[PDB]
Amino acid sequence: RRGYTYPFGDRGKARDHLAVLDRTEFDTDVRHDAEIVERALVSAVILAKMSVRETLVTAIGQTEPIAFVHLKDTEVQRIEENLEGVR
Amino acid sequence: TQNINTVDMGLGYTSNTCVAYVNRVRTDMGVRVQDLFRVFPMNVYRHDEVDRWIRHAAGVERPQLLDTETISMLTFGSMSERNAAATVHGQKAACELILTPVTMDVNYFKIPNNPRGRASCMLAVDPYDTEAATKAIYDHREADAQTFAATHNPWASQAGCLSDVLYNTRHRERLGYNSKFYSPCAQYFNTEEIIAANKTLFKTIDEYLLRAKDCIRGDTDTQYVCVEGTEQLIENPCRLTQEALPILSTTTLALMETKLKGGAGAFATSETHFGNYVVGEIIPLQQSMLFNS
Amino acid sequence: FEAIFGTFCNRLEWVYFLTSGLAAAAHAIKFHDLNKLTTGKMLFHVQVPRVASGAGLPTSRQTTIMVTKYSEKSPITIPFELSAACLTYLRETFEGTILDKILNVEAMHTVLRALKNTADAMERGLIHSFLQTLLRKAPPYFVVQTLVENATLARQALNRIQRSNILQSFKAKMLATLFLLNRTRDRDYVLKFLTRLAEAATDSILDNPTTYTTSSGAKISGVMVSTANVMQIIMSLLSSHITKETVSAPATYGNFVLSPENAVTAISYHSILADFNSYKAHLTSGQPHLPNDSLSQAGAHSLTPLSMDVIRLGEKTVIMENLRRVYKNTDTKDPLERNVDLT
Amino acid sequence: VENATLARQALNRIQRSNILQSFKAKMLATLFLLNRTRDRDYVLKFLTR
Amino acid sequence: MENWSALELLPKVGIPTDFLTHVKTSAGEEMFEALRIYYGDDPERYNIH
Amino acid sequence: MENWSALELLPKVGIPTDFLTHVKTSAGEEMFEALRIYYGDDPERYNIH
Amino acid sequence: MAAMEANIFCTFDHKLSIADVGKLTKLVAAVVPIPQRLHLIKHYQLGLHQFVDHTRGYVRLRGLLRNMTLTLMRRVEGNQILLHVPTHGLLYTVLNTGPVTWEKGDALCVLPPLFHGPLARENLLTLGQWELVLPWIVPMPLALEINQRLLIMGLFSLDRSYEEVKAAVQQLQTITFRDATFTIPDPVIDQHLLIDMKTACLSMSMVANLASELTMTYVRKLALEDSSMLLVKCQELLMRLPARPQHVSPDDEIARLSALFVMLRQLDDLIREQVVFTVCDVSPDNKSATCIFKG
Amino acid sequence: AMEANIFCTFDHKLSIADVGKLTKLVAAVVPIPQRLHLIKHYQLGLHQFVDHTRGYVRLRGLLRNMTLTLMRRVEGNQILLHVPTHGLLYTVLNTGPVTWEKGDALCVLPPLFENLLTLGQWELVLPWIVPMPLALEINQRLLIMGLFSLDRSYEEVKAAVQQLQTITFRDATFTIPDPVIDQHLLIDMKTACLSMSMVANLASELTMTYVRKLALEDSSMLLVKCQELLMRLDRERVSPDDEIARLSALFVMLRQLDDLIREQVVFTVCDVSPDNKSATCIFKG
Amino acid sequence: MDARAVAKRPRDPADEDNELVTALKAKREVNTISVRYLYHADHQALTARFFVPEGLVEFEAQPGALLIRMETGCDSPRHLYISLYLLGIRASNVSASTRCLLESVYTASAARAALQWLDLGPHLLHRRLETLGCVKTVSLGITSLLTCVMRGYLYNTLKTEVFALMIPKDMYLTWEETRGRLQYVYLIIVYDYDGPETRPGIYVLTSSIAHWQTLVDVARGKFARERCSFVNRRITRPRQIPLCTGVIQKLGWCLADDIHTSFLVHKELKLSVVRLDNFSVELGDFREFV
Repeated sequence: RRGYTYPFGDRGKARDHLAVLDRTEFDTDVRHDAEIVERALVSAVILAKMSVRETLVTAIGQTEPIAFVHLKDTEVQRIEENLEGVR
Repeated sequence: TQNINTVDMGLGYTSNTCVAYVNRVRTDMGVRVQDLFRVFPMNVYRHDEVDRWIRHAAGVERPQLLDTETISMLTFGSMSERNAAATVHGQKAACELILTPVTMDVNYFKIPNNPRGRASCMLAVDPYDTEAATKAIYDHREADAQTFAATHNPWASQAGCLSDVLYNTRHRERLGYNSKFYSPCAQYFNTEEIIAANKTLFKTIDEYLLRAKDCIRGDTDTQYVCVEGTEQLIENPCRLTQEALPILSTTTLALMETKLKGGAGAFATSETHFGNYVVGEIIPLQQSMLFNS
Repeated sequence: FEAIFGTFCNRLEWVYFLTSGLAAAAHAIKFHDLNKLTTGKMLFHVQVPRVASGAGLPTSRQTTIMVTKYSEKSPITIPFELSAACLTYLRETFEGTILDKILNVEAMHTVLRALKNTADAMERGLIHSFLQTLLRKAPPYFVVQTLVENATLARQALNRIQRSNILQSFKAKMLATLFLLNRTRDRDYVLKFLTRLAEAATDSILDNPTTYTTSSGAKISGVMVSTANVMQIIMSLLSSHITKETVSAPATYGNFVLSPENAVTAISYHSILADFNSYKAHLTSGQPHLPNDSLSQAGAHSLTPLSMDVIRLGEKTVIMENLRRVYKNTDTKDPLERNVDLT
Repeated sequence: VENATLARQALNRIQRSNILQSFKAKMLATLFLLNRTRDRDYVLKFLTR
Repeated sequence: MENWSALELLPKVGIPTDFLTHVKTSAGEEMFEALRIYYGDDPERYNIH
Repeated sequence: MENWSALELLPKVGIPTDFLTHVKTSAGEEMFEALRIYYGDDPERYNIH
Repeated sequence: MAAMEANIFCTFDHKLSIADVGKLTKLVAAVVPIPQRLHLIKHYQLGLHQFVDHTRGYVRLRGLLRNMTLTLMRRVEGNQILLHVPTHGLLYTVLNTGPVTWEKGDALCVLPPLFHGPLARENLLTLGQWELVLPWIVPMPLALEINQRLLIMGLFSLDRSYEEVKAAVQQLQTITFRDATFTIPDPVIDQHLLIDMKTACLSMSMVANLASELTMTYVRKLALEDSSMLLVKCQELLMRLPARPQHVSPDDEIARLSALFVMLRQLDDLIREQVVFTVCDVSPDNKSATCIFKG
Repeated sequence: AMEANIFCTFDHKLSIADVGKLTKLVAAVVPIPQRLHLIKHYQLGLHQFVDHTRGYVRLRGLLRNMTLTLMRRVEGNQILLHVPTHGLLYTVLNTGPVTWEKGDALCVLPPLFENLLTLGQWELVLPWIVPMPLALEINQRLLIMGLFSLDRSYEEVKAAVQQLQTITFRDATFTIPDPVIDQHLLIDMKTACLSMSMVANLASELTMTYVRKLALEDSSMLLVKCQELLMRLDRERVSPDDEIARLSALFVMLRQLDDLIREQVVFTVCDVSPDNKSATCIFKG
Repeated sequence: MDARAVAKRPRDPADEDNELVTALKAKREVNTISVRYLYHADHQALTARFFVPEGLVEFEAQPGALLIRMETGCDSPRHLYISLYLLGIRASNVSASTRCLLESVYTASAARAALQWLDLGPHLLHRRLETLGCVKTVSLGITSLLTCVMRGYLYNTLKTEVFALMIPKDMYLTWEETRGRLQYVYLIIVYDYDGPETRPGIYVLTSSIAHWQTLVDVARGKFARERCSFVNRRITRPRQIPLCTGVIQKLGWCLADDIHTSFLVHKELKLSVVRLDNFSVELGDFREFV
């Protein structure tokens, strides 16, 4: 919904990534959820970076990595420690 | 404005027209087959990856059109593919391809014939008897004309077969159809038009003069149909006869080499090897046209 | 310095319907009141001889048919435009100075030149429209040849086998004569093709017996037209049968007008019978047949000579002319350059 | 000469291709005219044309 | 329907003419715009109003 | 259904007619058949065809 | 059958004196209303006096005058007056009836007359308990202020007590315009004005609801660091109680503000009269002007 | 036969090339301030009105008060202007950046952008002729960009302003100017924006009492639903002299916004040439 | 300038020569053209020419009808010229029989495309449409020619006969029982917001009222249900932005005695219409009321 409401400098790419984003209901299988959430998260991160107008890796095959944006170092340290505990 | 009023003081036909002298041909006569995706731009394969693979391998770009409303505009009619870079030869003669069984009697090609596999000239059937005309044109349980077998092309003759549902302009409208493209075999499958056309002989030729003709754009590399008024219509003996002409074609280079090597008059003679053959043009067009050029 | 030599204005050439050979194919009648009516009908009454049959066989009956012929309407239009400068200067003067005189001369000449060009274009459009209506009704060669060979072989509405044979002749002769001049040039074949093509048409219903006569010899019957290239080819080939000739043509349109007894019936019953007084006189006198039809009466009287080509097809004389002049530098494509396509 | 009557307008692509076809045909046919033939009627026709 | 009785009663102009095909075939094959055909003698011409 | 244009255009004879009732009532109460009651000036009488 | 007349003759039937036709001649080129159009009419139908009734509600008179047709006076002669209906877009001359001063380049409206000063000028053909009361032609700001004050007074009449209403009415009854002042006669509250109140309050609540967050917060944000007399007055009129904007959406915002634009237009049309005249240069004595008739 | 015309004399000398440059505008629209008979060239166009502090909406208001005229043939030392009269038809030159179609409605806007001939202290500028939907869209977008002027620092506002700034129409994709300069607002834009925001603000807290009082009586019964809508808006979030002053402020602020609320339907169009710069239309008041 | 010239009567196009006659008199030349009297010389009505596809021309083969321009955002023809009779197929203010008849008659290919374009977009009919006055000639074909008047008295070329304007019966509405000899006619569009679709109504209104405020007052009085529907949708469904429960456009002035009721026939199908003979067109733009 936020992607729908927001403006952009190049609307077509945002619409394409929203289209790959806006239908990702889980297929009730343990294996499939990880790959589909991986794809959805890639789309979400690229959409966020385009919204900020930060640079994005356009090199072929070298797809955008999963990362936070604009969060403080203390919070990301806490989140990474929590994920390490999850592991 | 000077409104003139004419009365035809001729009981019979008092005036005749004839095609005296022929100039160079605007079409390349080539095998440069036309894009079905352009004429049917709507359809896509269900699984998107399969569609991507087929469109990538085939050589046709994925169609995209503004919003939904453009599809109604396209169905109303729009010229929608780019002119080629260069044209030493004239217009890209559209070839339509109709699926056909392997076993078809090869002799079917060697004479002027209807490519649908079922002779359907409307000067033969009784006038204004739509039932008899429908029986002649579709009923494959009664002997055909000009070839008393039921049909020579099961996939092309029947009412529900491929070549009728694909080519017939009234049936084609049930599917994605850009009206601008002049499909070569449209006049051979408009069963509704053909059934409407079977008037009495004198009225038949009068309609042939008045309304049976069509038009082709002269400005464009491809067979776009025009709105009537800017360019004059095209005379079409094939529409009157409901037949088609054979053209010199061979399935091995050796026989074509003999046709080139032989003297005058070799174009009009057919000949067959074990598995290769030549079908000769019934009219000596390839010689006469180049004679004056 | 830069030198400008003599400036040239185009010496536009005039052309007329009557001066063209196509006028011989036509009968031209002028009628100032044409705008009001939209219906023109002619009627034909014919009784067909019946041969007395032999014994036993079914006998014929005294039989007639009555048929009518109708009118086709095809008005033509031409626009022409004037600017504000000509329109305001044509009706105004400013101090009477020399430059104002120049402007007045220019405006008057501009409007009159536009009128002259429009009149020439209207005449060209009239001949163009006549060719359109003539060609749109003419059937091709193979159908008329098939009909002329089958004249006796039908004496009724067509039966199935007869029309099957008609279709066979159609296909055979269509393959035979889809092109003529590019295929064969043996002069006998082309001359006999031309005479067959001429004999195929039935003669006109109403002769103007003192029009389009050769200067001394005989009466002209046919008119045929082609583009300049075909005409050059034919003139080169048939040079033995080609002659130059001066022919007499009607110098002006024929005048047809409403007599008052026509006008009263126009007001009362929305109809006019032409040559009304002749009809009433020959009706009350009790005589069946009239000397001339109204159309022939309307024909023009004066004659003027003009030069054109003519050839013989055997007791028939036909007129040659190529219409390249009427579209020499115009816009519309000449209708005689037709496109034909095959599958 | 032959294509004079077909287009007194902006010369379109297809007509241009026909012009080039006539170029290719006639250039080969009339390169060494008088060497190729001495037919009196043909040479007179060529000169008149 | 046209007033055929007017055609029959009124005087005529005598023109010799021949159709390309046989006359009965041209009427039967629908080449004319409108036709009225009778066999024998129709007395309708003698009734006027 | 009557050719009223003929009645307008054609010449006519002068008479001192005397309707029994006031004439507008006779037109209003359809004493006659086939009436026409146009007010003002109706230009339709001019379109002769 | 029928034809729409453009030249209208009015005939008197009272045995006029010389002073009556003299005062008629002074009225040449003025504007008069007529309820129906014919070639020849009686004087009783001409002028606004026929409509006055003991209630004398001003809103009733304004509404009635809105429906009427306007005409100009030309070629006054003995007991026969010619009135010419104006045709849209043509150039006409007019002599102003009321005392309101005109200016070039502005627009004019039609209103029923007002109480001005001693109320001296009623000499207009008073005869047989009938009189020629003419409408006023006034410039746009004065008419808009009159309509504004009537509607505001009507709104104030609600939710207030009798004496508060009396004080407010006695204040609003006055108007000042271009060095002149005028008083509104009989501005009594009536059901005609109640219809206007209902539609105006509906439109006002609609513009209140349609307003977006940014539009509402704009004035309060600008007061933070700007300062001017206009701003301080505007803030003083409003009640008294940085950050990133809560929501940004130009598409939804433009749709909302277009709807609010339509609603503001509807609210504004309540006070806008029909723009009858657009004016050109005026005689320096202010008596007569050249104008174009519109609407 | 002469007609009504306006004479204009160029006070500065005009070279032959300048006259040839001007003659290309045979039938363009030119506004004049007052309907004189012999006007001086300084009055033509909109150059004398342009200012460095005053903004676009002031030009719109002045153009509404302006008198529209049409051009006629330029000749020796004088140029002729024809003032139109309602319901006749005229020829106009489409100086605007938007092409026209048959049956389009047109209105005049102050300009936003070869160039036209200039003098030592003078330039000639003409207003735009635009179809009505695009005029509404451009006024809406420019006014809304006036609103965002205060928040410009944040990047969301910059992106939104850029998106609003671009306008698309039939084969037209030009960009309109940003109504802010040096992060400041031109004063007329400030007045218009403040007036709209105030008339929005005043209605929120004024309507409730009058609406709830009228709710007792409405037989059309939709005013009660209006009251309920206002109460739902409340859920989403005095001396009589102050009250009367507030009402007066509301209506005067609304009248201030009336400068932008209504559109003059100046022209309606008749078929256009492929020379599309030139078109014919009928003049409407 | 001189006193006699000022006092002289105005110029007389009534008997003075036309310009072409003046030129041909000047050179003493004669063309075959009947140059003397110019047709349409005295015409006051402003005429436009429009091209339309063959499908829409039905019910315009009879002279006299409202011609409406509708918008389509596609690159290919941006505007399509539609008739008021066809527009009724979309309105909810048409009886089932009349809508069925119009749906059967207009089943040509081009018409249904316009119907798709009318409701395939989010915007209401108000923003999509614009009026072009009255149409008065036919020239049939695959593409047909229409001629139309935008400020006019409605007449044939020679003015031999006045041309009426026909309105379908279901759309015709009157708000007074007695008619003054002059009354105006307006185009009315109203919207129903209670239904899922924004269902539009199409109306044509004759009234003796010329002033906008009172006309809008009466309109809001009669259309109270539709106004309540607008308010109901506004309160019920937030984040939706409805607008203008009804819109008005002024189109005509006519003399009330002229009005008649008549039937109209095409394709041997019969339609019921209301007819205004001595009609004239005056055009204003659309305007909104709430």
